[PDB]
Amino acid sequence: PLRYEPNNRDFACNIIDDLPKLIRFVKDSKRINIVPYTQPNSLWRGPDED
Amino acid sequence: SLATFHSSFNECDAAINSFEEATRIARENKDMETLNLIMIWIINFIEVHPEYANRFYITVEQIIKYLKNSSDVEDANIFSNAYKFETLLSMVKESKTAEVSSSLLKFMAITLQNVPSQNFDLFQSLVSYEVKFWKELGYESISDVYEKFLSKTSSSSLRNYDSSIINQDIK
Repeated sequence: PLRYEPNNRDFACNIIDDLPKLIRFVKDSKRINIVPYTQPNSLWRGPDED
Repeated sequence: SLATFHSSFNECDAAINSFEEATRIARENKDMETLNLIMIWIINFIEVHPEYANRFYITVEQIIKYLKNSSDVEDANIFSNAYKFETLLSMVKESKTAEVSSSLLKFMAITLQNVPSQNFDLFQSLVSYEVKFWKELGYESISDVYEKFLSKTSSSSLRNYDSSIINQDIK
């Protein structure tokens, strides 16, 4: 686990978070549907609800 | 058109008087479709001359709230016009980058979804905003790609005719 505490000397702001998250195109039998993008390995790496 | 012509010669104040009686005439015709045209001209004028925002009888934010929920049909280009004004205002109001990115996102998605070649005016405006937006963030690499799409000497209506020459000279 990384602990990246906010430091004044760190001005390295992040912009990827400000940019809206990407999505995915998956088409089922009925039609083409739109789902939020998840990384291929994100299912076992995603932030646990627990 | 006469209002545009005055704004073309930087008359500005005379153009203001010209525009007010256009509002009254629109009401007597009692036709809804022309009100969209008169409203869209407002901010286009104020986009060129932001110093005149207080003088209009309607604040800019009122229009955006109005045109966002104007309808769901028979608009086509209005929503494309609507969001770009919000993006410009959001940038000037120095709002958080998350909102500005989202607002530009809306206008980008709606403009490109329809034909962009035919709506040459808005497509150029998208490029100008995006180039400006990313330049403010400091990523010239992104700006470099988009600037190649910016048209030179094209300029726009209701803003003089030698403005392109002046703009080129400043650089």
